[PDB]
Amino acid sequence: PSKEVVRFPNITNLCPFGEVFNATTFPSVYAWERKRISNCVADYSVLYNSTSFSTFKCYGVSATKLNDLCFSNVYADSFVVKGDDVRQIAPGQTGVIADYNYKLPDDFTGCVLAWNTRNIDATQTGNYNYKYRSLRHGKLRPFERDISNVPFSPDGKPCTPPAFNCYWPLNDYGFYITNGIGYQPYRVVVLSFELLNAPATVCGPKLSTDLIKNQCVNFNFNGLTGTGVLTPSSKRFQPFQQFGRDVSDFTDSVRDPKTSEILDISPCSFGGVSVITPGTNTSSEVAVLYQ
Amino acid sequence: NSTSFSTFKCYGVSATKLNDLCFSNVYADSFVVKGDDVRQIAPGQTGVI
Amino acid sequence: PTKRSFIEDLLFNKVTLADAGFMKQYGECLGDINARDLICAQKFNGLT
Amino acid sequence: CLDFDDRTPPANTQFLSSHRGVYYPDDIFRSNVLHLVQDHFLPFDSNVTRFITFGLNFDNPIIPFKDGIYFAATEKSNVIRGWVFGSTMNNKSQSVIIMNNSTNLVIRACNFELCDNPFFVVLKSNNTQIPSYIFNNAFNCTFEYVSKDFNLDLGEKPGNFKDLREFVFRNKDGFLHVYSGYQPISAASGLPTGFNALKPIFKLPLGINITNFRTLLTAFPWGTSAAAYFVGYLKP
Amino acid sequence: QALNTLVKQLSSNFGAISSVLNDILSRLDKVEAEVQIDRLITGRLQSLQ
Ligand SMILES: *[C@@H]1O[C@H](CO)[C@@H](O[C@@H]2O[C@H](CO)[C@@H](O[C@@H]3O[C@H](CO)[C@@H](O)[C@H](O[C@H]4O[C@H](CO)[C@@H](O)[C@H](O)[C@@H]4O)[C@@H]3O)[C@H](O)[C@H]2NC(C)=O)[C@H](O)[C@H]1NC(C)=O
Ligand SMILES: *[C@@H]1O[C@H](CO)[C@@H](O[C@@H]2O[C@H](CO)[C@@H](O[C@@H]3O[C@H](CO)[C@@H](O)[C@H](O)[C@@H]3O)[C@H](O)[C@H]2NC(C)=O)[C@H](O)[C@H]1NC(C)=O
Ligand SMILES: *[C@@H]1O[C@H](CO)[C@@H](O[C@@H]2O[C@H](CO)[C@@H](O)[C@H](O)[C@H]2NC(C)=O)[C@H](O)[C@H]1NC(C)=O
Ligand SMILES: *[C@@H]1O[C@H](CO)[C@@H](O[C@@H]2O[C@H](CO)[C@@H](O)[C@H](O)[C@H]2NC(C)=O)[C@H](O)[C@H]1NC(C)=O
Ligand SMILES: *[C@@H]1O[C@H](CO)[C@@H](O[C@@H]2O[C@H](CO)[C@@H](O)[C@H](O)[C@H]2NC(C)=O)[C@H](O)[C@H]1NC(C)=O
Ligand SMILES: *[C@@H]1O[C@H](CO)[C@@H](O[C@@H]2O[C@H](CO)[C@@H](O)[C@H](O)[C@H]2NC(C)=O)[C@H](O)[C@H]1NC(C)=O
Ligand SMILES: CCCCC/C=C\C/C=C\CCCCCCCC(=O)O
Ligand SMILES: CCCCC/C=C\C/C=C\CCCCCCCC(=O)O
Ligand SMILES: *[C@@H]1O[C@H](CO)[C@@H](O)[C@H](O)[C@H]1NC(C)=O
Ligand SMILES: *[C@@H]1O[C@H](CO)[C@@H](O)[C@H](O)[C@H]1NC(C)=O
Ligand SMILES: *[C@@H]1O[C@H](CO)[C@@H](O)[C@H](O)[C@H]1NC(C)=O
Ligand SMILES: *[C@@H]1O[C@H](CO)[C@@H](O)[C@H](O)[C@H]1NC(C)=O
Repeated sequence: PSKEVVRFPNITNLCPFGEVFNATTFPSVYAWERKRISNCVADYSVLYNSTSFSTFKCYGVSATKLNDLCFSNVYADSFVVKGDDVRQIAPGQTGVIADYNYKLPDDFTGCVLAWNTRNIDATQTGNYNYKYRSLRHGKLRPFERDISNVPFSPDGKPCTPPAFNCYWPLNDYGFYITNGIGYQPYRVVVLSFELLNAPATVCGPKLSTDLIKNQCVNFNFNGLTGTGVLTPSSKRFQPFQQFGRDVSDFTDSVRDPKTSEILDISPCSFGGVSVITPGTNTSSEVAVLYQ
Repeated sequence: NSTSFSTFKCYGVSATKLNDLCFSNVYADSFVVKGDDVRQIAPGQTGVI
Repeated sequence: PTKRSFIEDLLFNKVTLADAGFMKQYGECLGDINARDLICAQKFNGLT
Repeated sequence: CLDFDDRTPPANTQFLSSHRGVYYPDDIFRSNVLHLVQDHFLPFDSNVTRFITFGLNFDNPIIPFKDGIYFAATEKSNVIRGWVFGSTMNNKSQSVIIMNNSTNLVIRACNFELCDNPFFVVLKSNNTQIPSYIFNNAFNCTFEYVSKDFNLDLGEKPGNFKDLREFVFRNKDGFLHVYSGYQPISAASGLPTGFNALKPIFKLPLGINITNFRTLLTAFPWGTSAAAYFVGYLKP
Repeated sequence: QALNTLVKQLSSNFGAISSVLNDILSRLDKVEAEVQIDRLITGRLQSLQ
């Protein structure tokens, strides 16, 4: 390989890092919200100056490769939990939060962030503005919500709250300043995305280059790396597909982010070569035969 | 409803499958340690505890 | 024209060989990709 | 606030599907290759429950939503104009409605006060749509989407069914995948025999335990025009 | 037929996340992707043998 053909879409707007991670109001766990993210230059370097994350651990992708990759269908959830309930936000966990409020899928391609907010979400008296469910029938399916407020009974019959075996399913988080690390507010933001499957409009700051054709080059198309020869194609791509595949799993056709135009990818090496030698003892000359 | 566990992590079984499985020969130990010595209770660790 | 007799030509005509041309150049496997020739797919993976 | 006093028993006629109802699995271009996939598909030659209007049968009932449904509607006139998806269909559980009211397309999801009898009134005198009532309040909201403007012909047609529009709905991981497809057809019965591939059209990010579904019908005033829609359940 | 089968056997996940490389190497770092690369190498070597 000789050159680089890094090519990224036409994104010129910084991602919203103040609307999220710096929202004035954050929802409760039992009623969380979702936001769609698109047309972003995802550079988390801007968060180095303002926010410090106590726990930043996530799955499906390497942390160091977040600057070169390109994600699609990015969504951000947000809620507030206590210190001891911040470990329940993870694939394959049990607890009040992970069963009746917010359950993560077993397979998960995304990133989870959380930081401590005591100076904002606590007072000398009780806060009592954040609620969570502790009584429910069954368990929630991954990425689902339940905002209904109806009296709960073990038998299941509808009943009035003063009756026996009849409680309200929502309790109040009591946040005080004079509390330990546990029972302290923790704002949690969960990001989920899919990469290298669908056309993307959001990823980090990688400077695109010009197109090099009919030459062994190291291309980078929306995070997809590799070495090959780019050639004009004739295939017609439907507006909902970006990559192509062969009878053996390998990308042969990639739509150009900029200048949509379908390009063919072929291996650089091709052919065969044999060496004919009279014998090392006799001479060191050889004859090469290319098939 | 009553107790909140700061650390609930364990081995040999999945947490989500604890409602369907049936265990035998169950024993419970109990002691009190400090904050820095709570990480030493795990298979393959070194320390005073 | 051929150096074979009539019977040998008939025998050679019956067998439908895969016709490995023994010279499949890079130009042939880089163009006309819509045909999806099996041989061009094998030589790309080091099978000759 | 509206209801129907005159009632007609549902037909609930069962028919067969001629190996139709497939959709594109993933967003990857593949040509000249036979691909084997394993997902929730409509079984070949399976029962389909048909509901028919214009025979004094304004059905609009609730249909269970188990592992997704295959909605194929044949109609020469726009009588079916959307659906409503919910768990209990009351104002105690969130429900998502999709209505094809003219000049846009509306998707909204909120704690809706269902009127127990969805309505869409248009008079045949001037072929003009007049306001109707599907719900009475909205309460808590969590989605919203308004599409671009278009006008669909409300003029009644005397001919047989002219177009077939089939959809596939599936709820997985909090996403409601919608696939759409359309093909011309000229017949008056059962479901046209043939083959058609459904393309992805929507992926709605709403977290709802979708278990019941109900269609939205259009009535020409008690009584309406001819329109039949088939419901087929998918299985792994 | 043997050569065609060997060609079409290149799209099998031998216990890895994906059957196509330059995808494992693009989403995972050096240490994590090595396991999947070794799995793919083992499977393809078995096919060749
Ligand atoms: C989304 O909505 C769905 C659909 O409504 C809902 O799933 C289940 O709905 C069904 C139908 O209402 C309920 O299943 C049964 O309901 C009755 C009333 O309680 C009873 O037959 C059963 O309850 C008893 O079951 C056992 C006795 O055999 C005992 O455990 C006990 O006595 C129970 O009372 C049975 O539940 C059902 O209530 C719900 N589901 C659950 C988990 O309760 C579902 O809740 C919603 N889905 C999600 C993912 O949130
Ligand atoms: C879903 O809708 C329900 C019903 O409207 C919401 O519950 C109601 O929320 C309001 C505030 O939006 C509450 O009013 C306030 O409540 C307390 C005193 O109870 C106090 O802060 C104020 O004086 C004010 O009255 C209201 O009480 C509450 N309940 C009812 C029965 O109306 C609920 O918040 C909504 N959920 C979401 C997630 O939006
Ligand atoms: C992304 O931006 C590039 C900037 O070059 C666009 O390429 C230009 O497109 C215009 C028409 O929009 C042409 O007149 C120019 O000749 C193009 N310039 C080059 C250097 O190719 C490209 O079209 C944009 N892509 C999208 C999808 O908006
Ligand atoms: C719908 O499927 C049901 C399955 O029960 C069919 O109803 C009966 O099926 C049994 C079992 O094969 C037959 O012995 C009966 O004769 C069926 N009843 C009738 C009235 O046909 C039903 O036929 C299917 N609907 C179709 C094929 O349209
Ligand atoms: C949910 O819907 C029910 C049923 O329509 C509403 O119940 C009504 O309550 C009002 C007083 O708030 C009564 O005057 C009506 O007669 C009731 N309607 C019926 C049909 O019984 C209930 O209020 C709704 N909940 C809301 C809007 O929060
Ligand atoms: C179809 O639904 C849309 C969305 O609700 C309606 O368009 C809105 O109409 C209201 C009337 O008060 C306006 O305030 C909004 O600005 C409109 N939204 C737009 C233009 O995006 C539309 O009127 C409905 N069609 C009918 C009732 O015939
Ligand atoms: C003392 C009886 C022991 C019985 C042993 C058999 C099963 C026990 C398994 C689990 C019990 C504790 C589960 C953890 C609860 C977590 C609650 C939270 O994280 O908030
Ligand atoms: C400065 C000399 C370094 C020598 C390096 C060679 C070996 C060192 C290995 C371990 C030293 C520290 C062990 C940790 C002690 C834990 C005590 C506790 O957890 O309570
Ligand atoms: C973030 O929030 C702080 C207060 O917590 C505010 O002072 C600051 O301006 C915000 N930064 C942004 C919006 O970039
Ligand atoms: C970074 O934070 C400092 C204060 O710590 C502030 O003066 C400076 O303007 C900030 N820079 C940016 C680029 O936000
Ligand atoms: C749960 O705890 C609440 C107080 O938080 C108490 O009123 C209630 O009785 C408890 N319920 C059970 C079943 O222990
Ligand atoms: C058509 O008839 C309707 C219903 O009476 C009326 O509202 C409308 O003004 C008439 N004219 C047009 C041009 O729609």
